Amino acid sequence: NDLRDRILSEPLKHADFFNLKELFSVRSLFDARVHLGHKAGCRHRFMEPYLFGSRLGQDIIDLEQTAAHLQLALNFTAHVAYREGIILFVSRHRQFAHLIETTARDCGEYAHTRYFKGGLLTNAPLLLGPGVRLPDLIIFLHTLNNVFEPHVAVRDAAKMNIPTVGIVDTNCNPALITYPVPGNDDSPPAVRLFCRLFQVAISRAKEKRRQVEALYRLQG
Amino acid sequence: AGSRLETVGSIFSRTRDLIRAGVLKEKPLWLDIYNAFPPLREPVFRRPRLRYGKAKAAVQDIFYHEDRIRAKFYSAYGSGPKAFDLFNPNFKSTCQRFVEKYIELQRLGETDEEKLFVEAGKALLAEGVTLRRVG
Amino acid sequence: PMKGRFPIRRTLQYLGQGDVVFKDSVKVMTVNYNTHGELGEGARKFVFFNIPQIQYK
Amino acid sequence: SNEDLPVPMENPYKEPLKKCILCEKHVDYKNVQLLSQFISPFTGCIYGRHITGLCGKKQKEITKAIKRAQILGFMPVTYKDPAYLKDPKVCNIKYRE
Amino acid sequence: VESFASMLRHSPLTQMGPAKNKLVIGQIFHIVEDDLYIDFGGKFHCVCKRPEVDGEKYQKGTRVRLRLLDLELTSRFLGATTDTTILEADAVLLGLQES
RNA sequence: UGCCAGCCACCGCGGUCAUACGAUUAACCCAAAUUAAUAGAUCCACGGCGUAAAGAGUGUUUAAGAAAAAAAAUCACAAU
Ligand SMILES: [Mg+2]
Ligand SMILES: [Mg+2]
Ligand SMILES: [Mg+2]
Ligand SMILES: [Mg+2]
Ligand SMILES: [Mg+2]
Ligand SMILES: [Mg+2]
Ligand SMILES: [Mg+2]
Ligand SMILES: [Mg+2]
Ligand SMILES: [Mg+2]
Ligand SMILES: [Mg+2]
Ligand SMILES: [Mg+2]
Ligand SMILES: [Zn+2]
Repeated sequence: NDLRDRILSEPLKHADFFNLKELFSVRSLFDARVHLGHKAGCRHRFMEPYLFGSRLGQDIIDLEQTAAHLQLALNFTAHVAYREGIILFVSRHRQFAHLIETTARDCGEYAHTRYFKGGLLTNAPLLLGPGVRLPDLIIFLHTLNNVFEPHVAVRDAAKMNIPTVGIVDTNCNPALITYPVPGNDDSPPAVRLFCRLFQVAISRAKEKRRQVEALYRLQG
Repeated sequence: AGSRLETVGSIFSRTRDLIRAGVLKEKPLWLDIYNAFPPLREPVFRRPRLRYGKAKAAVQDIFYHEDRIRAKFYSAYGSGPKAFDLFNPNFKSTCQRFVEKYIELQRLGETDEEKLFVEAGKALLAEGVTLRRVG
Repeated sequence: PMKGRFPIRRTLQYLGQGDVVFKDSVKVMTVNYNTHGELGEGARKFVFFNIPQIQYK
Repeated sequence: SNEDLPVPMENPYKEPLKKCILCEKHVDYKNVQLLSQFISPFTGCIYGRHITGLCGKKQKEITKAIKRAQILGFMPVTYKDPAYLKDPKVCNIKYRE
Repeated sequence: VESFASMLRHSPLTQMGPAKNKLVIGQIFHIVEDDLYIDFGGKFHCVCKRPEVDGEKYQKGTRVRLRLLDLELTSRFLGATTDTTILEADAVLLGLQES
């Protein structure tokens, strides 16, 4: 019991505990197309401070800010993954649905990429089962649904006291998301990048869990 | 139960002060991790108000003097015969060659446009690129 | 009072708090001030604030 | 001290503003040919902007000109003059399909 | 350390400037009967209609010669807050990756 | 008793089963007073003016006020 509180309160005192710093760089995100947005017509008003500049009408995200955020993002994702909790990947994007689902099953993590039944999080017990435990962490690969509105699960998770980590694009509304990462949700090498980054963050977290649990078992 | 008001404040606020009154007797996981690493801004609900009047954006459009040269390169010859690739990280087309020839002709002390243009054009006719010369 | 742009000076308190009292010799007072300049600035400020206190007392 | 920053420059790639077929030309009511081109052959009607495709100024001058050529007696009201039916075709009207 | 703006500056997309009537090289990642989905690499893919000229040659992994018209397709419409994107770009198929 | 006799400050109650009427019974609240009627005290707007009551059919000036710097450029052409 005491040493359980040990095993949990240990990783919080070292910012680098999973060493995710090495997973990517400014160059990494740059060859990943991340820095590209939609047109300055389509731009969101809350996407101004994360933006860098308008190059001939096409917006450009700031990849130094992106790096700074994404750091905290994977930091958090890993940190819930070690603490043994649920993670759900949401996207409405049909291009990448298969990629994300494959990412989820391979993390041993959950994905809803499909039509989102309205009361899923709001009304769990009737929809999912008589009593149920709910995802501790949601992760958005897009903040949109195919009609270009904010995806429900933003609002819903926000209502359900759940943190959220997602990739905002030039046209998304960030304000209700826990940890945003400014970036490109539209282009394929980008989503592949993000898929694998989150994936690895997870794998590392669960590994460290197995090993520090082995340590806990050897200590006695 | 909890607080389902999405607007009122950041989930941190709602949760922390909820616990604080003793209504919620179980601390969630994410609350402790969040205490450890607070994110840049607190995720508080904001209303997407449109702008009226003389209020405009804060964005700085992106331009360099290189582009002031590329403008004339395109103005004369058109897009480069090498086509383009956005696959290759370090790729540089005919236009880039022209830009750097013009730069190294600029440190030479020639203030005149036609000199820089046509002599970087012969500087390009040396390296093996074909400038179509469109009217 | 809402209307007025410094309504705190239409308060009864603000009138009795501002302190200058005049001698028994002083009877008429003229304030001659200017509209446009940065050199008449504090004077117009004197009009817009203190004349109230003076006059009340 | 980072010299790779952006320049507060005006747009170099700025295109030339497009021009009406008469842009910086001049119209008088003494050439009935020019005025004929902008008129409907069978009717004697005056084509709108969406056909001629001229700026506001040049359209209004074309029109004032058509009227002034008509009442003084330079140009016929009820039809295009036969001589000019075979002139060059500016307008976007296809009558015959 | 490379400053980000430094990376932006020399990147092959900036050297292009306006996408208008550009010569671009691209690659096909996906096929439907008549329709080739072509990534030239900018952000969005464009789309093409397979020609009568060597129809069977354009395939999965095939590279093609694009004439880029618009970087991305967008316009604003009556009484709208923001515009409407096609999630596509406009490009023409010239020939296939002539080598 | 049965839209009858009546009752109420406002809403309203009585048309055959009325907790509103007349009379019981229980209760409630004032108390050597208690109710009714009439006057007071109190009560608008430091609010407002598209659709609700409210921006005069228009312009200028007198009185009377208010004020940092910018505050004269042209018809895309149909004032009188
Ligand atoms: Mg009767
Ligand atoms: Mg009875
Ligand atoms: Mg009563
Ligand atoms: Mg009774
Ligand atoms: Mg009052
Ligand atoms: Mg109003
Ligand atoms: Mg009245
Ligand atoms: Mg009026
Ligand atoms: Mg009047
Ligand atoms: Mg009247
Ligand atoms: Mg004023
Ligand atoms: Zn014109």
